[PDB]
Amino acid sequence: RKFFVGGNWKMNGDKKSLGELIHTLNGAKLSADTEVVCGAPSIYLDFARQKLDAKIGVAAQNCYKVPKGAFTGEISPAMIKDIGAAWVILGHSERRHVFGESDELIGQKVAHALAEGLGVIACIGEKLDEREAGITEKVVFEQTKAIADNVKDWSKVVLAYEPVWAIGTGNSSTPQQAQEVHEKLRGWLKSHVSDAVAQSTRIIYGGSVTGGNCKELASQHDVDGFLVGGASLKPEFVDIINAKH
Amino acid sequence: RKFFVGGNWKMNGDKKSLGELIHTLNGAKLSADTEVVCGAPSIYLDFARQKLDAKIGVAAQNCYKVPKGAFTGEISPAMIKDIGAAWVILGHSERRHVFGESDELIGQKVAHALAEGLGVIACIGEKLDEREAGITEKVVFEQTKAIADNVKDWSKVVLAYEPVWAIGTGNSSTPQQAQEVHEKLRGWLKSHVSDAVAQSTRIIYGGSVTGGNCKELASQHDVDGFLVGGASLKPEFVDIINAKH
Repeated sequence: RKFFVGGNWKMNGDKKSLGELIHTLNGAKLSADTEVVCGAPSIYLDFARQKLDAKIGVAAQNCYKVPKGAFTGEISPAMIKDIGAAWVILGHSERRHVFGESDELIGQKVAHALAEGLGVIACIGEKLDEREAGITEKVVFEQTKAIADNVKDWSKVVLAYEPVWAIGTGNSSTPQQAQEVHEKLRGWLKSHVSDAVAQSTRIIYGGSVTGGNCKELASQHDVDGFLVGGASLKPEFVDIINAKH
Repeated sequence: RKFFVGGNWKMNGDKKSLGELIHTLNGAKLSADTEVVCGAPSIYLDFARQKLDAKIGVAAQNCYKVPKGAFTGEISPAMIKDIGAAWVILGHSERRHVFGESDELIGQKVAHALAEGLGVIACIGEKLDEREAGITEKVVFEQTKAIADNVKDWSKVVLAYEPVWAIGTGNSSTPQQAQEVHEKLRGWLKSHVSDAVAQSTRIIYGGSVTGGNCKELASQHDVDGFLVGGASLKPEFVDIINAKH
């Protein structure tokens, strides 16, 4: 399983600052066997794919579930590929919990994105109240199933476990905490899809990943890399790409 | 009051087909006294502004309510300006009724967009069940109020009345239905803002505007132009821009 690091830029940047960000990435010393993907704001996807080195992938931060139609403000996979990008992040915590995106809708987006030839970083995660009541597993299993029912081919899917309480808070999951969820998620894929899919599917951690904490998380058996928010806008994104070196 | 025609491309097009659409519009004989604005998908906003002639405006189809932050999938007015565009469509029917955007959220977006220096096309409109229950006035007044509460300066605001039952359905408002509402909306601006704002604010109609029905809609005293969806993608958008001549 190849180590995978996505950078979710979220709603940040302009052409100048993202140009500097990209320029630094392009000239940085990166471990050759990290698969790197940068999720840019939709308004800069075209710019980002033109400027970023071709061996670094580009992800839309969201999309809708048909190629075209009367959905003011939405973009489709067809548009994302037209721009040269090959990934989309779906089901991100902010889409679910600020913008009310349901499991059903996310599963539809996953099915469509994959049929259109995109790769998907599919995000799941529990809220603090769910963790404390002891349902972490039931919650991420329910979310993963709603994704898995819409995945016919896992080659181009990466699951992203991000506890909601870890996103942007400075409170990352402990290495042990992430490992136990990733292990359970991989056991879920083994039981519900196949053994081949469990052993080949990347499950990446996200939630306040930094240069200072990435090494210990990445040495965990079932953590396959990271989805990185805040630190993806910083030079230390490079150290996270190189978390195993 | 200057006649105003916006075209909302919605989730349609790629670089090739929009490049063709833009080329035709650029070359078309357009009435010089029509203010024209095209609402491009976010992924193509930069491309659209490069390609469209400067006398045609470019609108984002939606935006968020702060300049930056942890809002995966969103774009800000600062990003819209960075790309050279000066408008945004807010509170569109699809945002409200497909994507659950509330009056309070649209209001905060309106305040922020205007403070950042954008123009806003603020959309309102009742649903079929609301019209059929005799409640049209109450719904559009409530919607208009939530916009007005967040507008200090109306110079760069256009109000767009688009009853939801007319959007995309082929079932336009009649000239008389539309006039009855526009007239009430203008009277609302008169009583709750000022006479000056009532006589100077464009209130445009939208909902299945076509080449064949636009002239009779535009000659109504209080219809000041159009927000055009599906016909914005066709040659007849030219005829709608020329509705007064």
